[PDB]
Amino acid sequence: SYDIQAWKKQCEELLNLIFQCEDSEPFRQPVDLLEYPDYRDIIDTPMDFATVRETLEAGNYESPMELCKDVRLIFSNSKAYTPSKRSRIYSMSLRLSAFFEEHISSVLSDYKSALRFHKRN
Ligand SMILES: COc1ccc(C)cc1NC(=O)N1CCN(C(=O)c2ccco2)CC1
Repeated sequence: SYDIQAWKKQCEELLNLIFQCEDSEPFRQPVDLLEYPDYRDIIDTPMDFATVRETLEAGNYESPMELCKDVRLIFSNSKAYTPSKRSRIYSMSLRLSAFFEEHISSVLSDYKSALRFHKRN
């Protein structure tokens, strides 16, 4: 299964499934500084799923590893900002992260396999 480009549509479909999850709603759009005015004191690099989708559609990811790094930043930002590991929004982040990791595993493996096949000779 050695298509070097297949990861892009596979990531588009996974982002579609994440946008259907009720657990994504806090992470769809960049955090609101008016409601969370200390947010940028704690978080150096904001990230959200609309930015990830736009970066993918613009043709500004070279690999699914780069996309996976930006999605993992959404989750590390939620863990760094939570005032409590028992909070609603952080709790939603941990369920969404498990879902994402379960689905992205084979996208990464297939891409890396396809690049090794390309370099086989
Ligand atoms: C309902 O969400 C929205 C609706 C509409 C907009 C425009 C933004 C948000 N996100 C938003 O306000 N967030 C709060 C701060 N975050 C955290 O990860 C976190 C951990 C513990 C408390 O917050 C990111 C998500």
